[PDB]
Amino acid sequence: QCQDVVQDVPNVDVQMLELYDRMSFKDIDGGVWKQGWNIKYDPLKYNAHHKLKVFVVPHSHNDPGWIQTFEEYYQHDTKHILSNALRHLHDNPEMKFIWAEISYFARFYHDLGENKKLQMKSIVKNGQLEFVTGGWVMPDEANSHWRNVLLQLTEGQTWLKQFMNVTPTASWAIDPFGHSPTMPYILQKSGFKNMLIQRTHYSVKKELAQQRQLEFLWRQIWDNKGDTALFTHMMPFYSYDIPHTCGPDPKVCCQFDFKRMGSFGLSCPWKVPPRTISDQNVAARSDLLVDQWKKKAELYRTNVLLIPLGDDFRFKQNTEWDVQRVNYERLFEHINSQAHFNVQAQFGTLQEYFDAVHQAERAGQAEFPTLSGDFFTYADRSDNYWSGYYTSRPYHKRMDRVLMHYVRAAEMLSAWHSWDGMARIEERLEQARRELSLFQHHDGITGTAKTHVVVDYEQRMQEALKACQMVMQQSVYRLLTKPSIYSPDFSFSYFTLDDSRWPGSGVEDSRTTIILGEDILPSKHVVMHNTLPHWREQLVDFYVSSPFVSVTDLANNPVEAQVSPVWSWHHDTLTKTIHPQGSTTKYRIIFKARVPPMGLATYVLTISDSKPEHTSYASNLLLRKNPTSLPLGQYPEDVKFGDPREISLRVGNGPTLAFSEQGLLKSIQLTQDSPHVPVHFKFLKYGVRSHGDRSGAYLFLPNGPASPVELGQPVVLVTKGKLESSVSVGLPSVVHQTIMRGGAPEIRNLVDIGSLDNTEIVMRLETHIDSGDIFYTDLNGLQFIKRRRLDKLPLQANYYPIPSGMFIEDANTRLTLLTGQPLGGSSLASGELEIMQDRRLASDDERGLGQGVLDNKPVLHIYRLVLEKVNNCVRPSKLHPAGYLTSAAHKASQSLLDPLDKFIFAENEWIGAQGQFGGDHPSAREDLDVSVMRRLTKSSAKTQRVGYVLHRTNLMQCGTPEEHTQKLDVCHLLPNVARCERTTLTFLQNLEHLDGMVAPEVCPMETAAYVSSHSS
Ligand SMILES: OC[C@H]1N/C(=N\O)[C@H](O)[C@@H](O)[C@@H]1O
Ligand SMILES: [Zn+2]
Repeated sequence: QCQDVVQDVPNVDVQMLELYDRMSFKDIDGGVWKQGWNIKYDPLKYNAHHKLKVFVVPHSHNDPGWIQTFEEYYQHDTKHILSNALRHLHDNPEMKFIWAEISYFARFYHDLGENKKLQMKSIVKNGQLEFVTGGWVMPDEANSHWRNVLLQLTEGQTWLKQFMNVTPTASWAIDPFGHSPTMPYILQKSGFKNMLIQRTHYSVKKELAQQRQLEFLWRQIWDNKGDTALFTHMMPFYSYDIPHTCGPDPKVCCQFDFKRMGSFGLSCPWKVPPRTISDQNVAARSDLLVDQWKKKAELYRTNVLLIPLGDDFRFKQNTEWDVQRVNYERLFEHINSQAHFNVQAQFGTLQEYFDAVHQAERAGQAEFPTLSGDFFTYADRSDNYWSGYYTSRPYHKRMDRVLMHYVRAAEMLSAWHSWDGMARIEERLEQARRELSLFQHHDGITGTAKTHVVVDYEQRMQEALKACQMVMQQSVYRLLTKPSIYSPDFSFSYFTLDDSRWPGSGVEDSRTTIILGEDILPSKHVVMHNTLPHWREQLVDFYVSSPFVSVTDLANNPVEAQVSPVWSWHHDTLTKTIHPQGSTTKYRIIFKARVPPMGLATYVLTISDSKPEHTSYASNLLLRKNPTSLPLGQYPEDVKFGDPREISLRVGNGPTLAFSEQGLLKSIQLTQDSPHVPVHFKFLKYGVRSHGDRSGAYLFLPNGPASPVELGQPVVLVTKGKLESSVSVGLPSVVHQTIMRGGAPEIRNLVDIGSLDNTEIVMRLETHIDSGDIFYTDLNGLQFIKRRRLDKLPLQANYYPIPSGMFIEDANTRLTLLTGQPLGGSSLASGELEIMQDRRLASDDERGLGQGVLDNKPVLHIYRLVLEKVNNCVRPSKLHPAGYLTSAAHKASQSLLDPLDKFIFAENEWIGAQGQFGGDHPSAREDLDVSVMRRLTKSSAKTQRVGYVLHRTNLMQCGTPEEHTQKLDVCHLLPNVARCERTTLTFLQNLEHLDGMVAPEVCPMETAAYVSSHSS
C-alpha cells in the first residue's frame, strides 16, 4: 500500500547529487550573459502558425523586514505600492500585478475603508491582481522547519480564503538563498500545481539551461512513483531584477526598466539608459527587446515565455506605474502588429503563464524532465557561497525553534475545549502564529537583517512566547481542575512555565525558584505536558529553595529524585579564569516525569527537614590547578577538588563516556563488553580573508581551514548522580557541557563570542568512521539528504544547512548529531562532523545589508549525540539519495524540539487539582506525530471543527522487534464527531469524506491533514 522509501532508487532525469558529481563548476566568462554563453536562435523557429507567446508579469519584491522593520517598510513603501496598485489596476483593465507577502497585504487591507475593500476584491476576482504562493512571507528554505513553513503558508492562505476568496495554486520564490524540496512537498499537499524558483547556483543554471531542463517535475528524493512531483520553473539568470529577466544581456534589458531614466534616482550601471518609447524609436526598440526574448526562449521547451517585470519595492510611485505601463503598451502594440516578429506579448500573471505552458504540454509540444534533489549551497558568483546565513544570528535561530514548540503546544492544549471570547484565546494564538510566521522570512531566521530589525523580530517573538504561555497555562488549569470547581479568571496566571533550556543558564536568569519551607509553604504542584502522541518519560528539573525535597505523583507514590547544585559560570576578571560558582540559596531537583500521549501529568514537590528517602544527591568534582573552596549553602555533599585528569562516567545501563583532561569527550563505549569508540570533540575557529572578498551575514569566505581554539588549562566540573551526570568546561567563548541521563548524551554550549571580531567558532567531532566523502544533513527537519564533499569546490561550498541533524556512517558505525537550532555544518574529512556555533564579522559582504555581524549575544545551543552500530540496519543502496534516522536518533531529535513543557502552580493551594489528563489517548507508533492540532472554529459555531496534521517519518529497521501500538484516529479524539474529512495541509479544501468518521494513519514520509467536525 505504502511506497517503499528505502529500497527503490527513483529513476529521474536529473538527480542533483549525481549532477554535482559530474559537473565542472568552472567560472568562465560567457560574454554578455556572464555565467552562460552567447545564445543563438533560428529566426525561422517562430512563424504565423507558431508564435512566441510572451507574458510580462509585473511584480514588487517586498521584504517583511530587512534593512527597515516590517512596520517601517509598510509606512515608507508597501502601503504606497498597494494603494497605487489598487488605483492603477482599477483604472487600467489590461494591467496585471502579482503579490506574494500576505503579511503586508493583511496589514494594508485592514486599514482600508469598505469602498476600497470592494474595489480590491473586484481586481482580484477579475484576475488583474493575482496572489502567488499566498504565505504570510516568502520563507527561507535552509533554516526553517517544515512545520513553520506550513504554519506561515496556512496563515496567509487562511487570510486569503476568508477575505479575498482565493487560494493560490502557483508559488513564487524569487529570493530565498537556495531552495529546498520541502517546498514542493508542502505545496503539492496544499493544492499547488506549479512553483517558481530563482536563487540556484550559477553553474546549475548554466548546466540545466544547456539541456533545457529549467522546467522540471520536482519530486522527492525517495519518491519512486512520482506522486509528490510538482511542476517547477527555475529562472535562468543572475537576478530577478529587470536587467536579468528580459534576456541574457543585462546591458540591453536595463534599457527596458523605465524606472531607470533619472528622476527616480536609479540608473543603468551598463551605461545605456532606458529611452522613452516613441513612434520614431519603437521599431528599433522592439527589435532589441524581441531579440532578448527569443534568446531567453531558447532555454525553454514551449512557445510560452515568462518575463517578470519588477524589483525590490517597485510599483510605488504613480509616475512609476505610468512609465512602465505606457512604454510596455507601446512596445506590445508595435510587436504584436508586426507579423515578422511572430510574437504575441501581453501583461500577464504567473498562473496565466503556467496555464499556457501546460496547454502547450497537453498539445504535445513539450515533455518535461523529472528532477530530485535540492539547490544548496547557493553561490551567485565566483566562490561567493551563501553558507554564512546558515549560522548568522544564532540566538534568534534557536529562539525560532523554542517558539515553534510553544505555538504547537499552545494550539494543542487549548484545542481540547471551546473557549469563551472573553478568554482571548484566539487573539493570543493568532498573534503568536503571526509573529513566528513573520520570522520565517528570508531575512528573519536567516540572520541577514539590520541590527535594529533583528531586535524587532526578537521583541515580536518574545511577545509571542508570552501569548503562548498565557494560553497554555489557562488550558492546563481547565484541563486539570474538577469541572464543578473550575473558576477561571481569564486574566490570571495560574501557572508559570519553567524552561531549563531557553534562554538558558548564563543567557538569562529567568527561571523561578520554587520556595518551600516549614514556616511558609510545604509543597508545590507542578505539571508536565507532552505534545507528542505517545507515552513519554523524560527527566525534568526545577529550582527549589531547599535541597531537602521529595517528589510524589498525584496518587502520592514516591518518585525517585536527584538534587544537584545550581552552577553558573563566570569570567573571573580577577583570576582570568572561566569557572563555576555554586548557588547558596537554591538547588536543582530532577526526576523522571511520565506523561500521557498529548497529555498532562501532575507531581508534587514537598520539603522536609532532612534527606528524604527517595531523593539522592549528586557528587561534584572541580578539576583545576590552584583550586579554591566552593561552599553550597545547605547542599549536603562537599565539593571535591583535583588536578585536571581524564575521567569516565556511566549513568544507568547507558553508554560509558570518557573525557580528556580538558573536559571534552574522547570516547563512547556503548556496552560493558563493547570497544571504547573514539569520538573527540574539538573547538576551532575560522577567520576572514585580508585580501579579497570578506565574509558577512550571507557569505562564508574563510581564510583557510579552521585553527584549533587554544584552550589553556580550563576548569572542568564533573557532577555525578544516579539520574543525571555531567561534565562542563569553561573554554574561551564556550561553556561546553556533556550531560548523561542513561542514553545518548545531551550537549549544551553556552556560546559567547564576545569581542572576537572576524571569527567563526566551530564545534568538530573527530571519529574513525570510514565515511569517506559522504555525510547526511536534514532539510527543514523533514528528511535527510545524502551530501558528498567535493574537493572541486571550496570549503564554504561544502557547508550545508543543519536545520535539525546530520550524520556520518560506514558499514558498521553511525554518529548522528541532532540540533535544537539550525546552524551550518559539514564533514570536511572522513570521520568528521562539524557545526558552526557563532560568527562575528566586521565587514559587509556586498549583498545589500550594509553592516557586518557585530550584535552577537550569548546563546545556549543544544544537541544530542547518538553513536550507533548500524551493520544490521536495512539501509538504502549506494545510489539512493536519502538517508534515514534510527529510532534512537529520531527520539533524540524530538527531545530537543518538542520536550515536555513544565508548569509551576502559581499560588499556595490548587483546589480541585487532578492527577492526569489524556490517560485514555492512544499511544501511537513512534514514527507518527501529530504535528498540528488546531481548533478551527470559534465558540459560537454550531459545528465545531478541529484540524490535525499527521506526519509519519521513516525510521531504519535494525532488528528491534516492533511492539504493539494503538491505532491513532484523530477524528475520535474529541467527542460528538459528526464528520471526518481529509483536507489539504492548510485545512482549506476538503479532499475526502471519510467512512466511519475514521482518519487513517499515513505512510512513511507522508503528511496528511484531517478535520473533524463535532456537534456543539
Ligand atoms: O542580496 C540579498 C538581499 N537583497 C535583497 N534585495 O536587494 C533581498 O530582497 C533581501 O531579502 C536579501 O537579503
Ligand atoms: Zn528578499
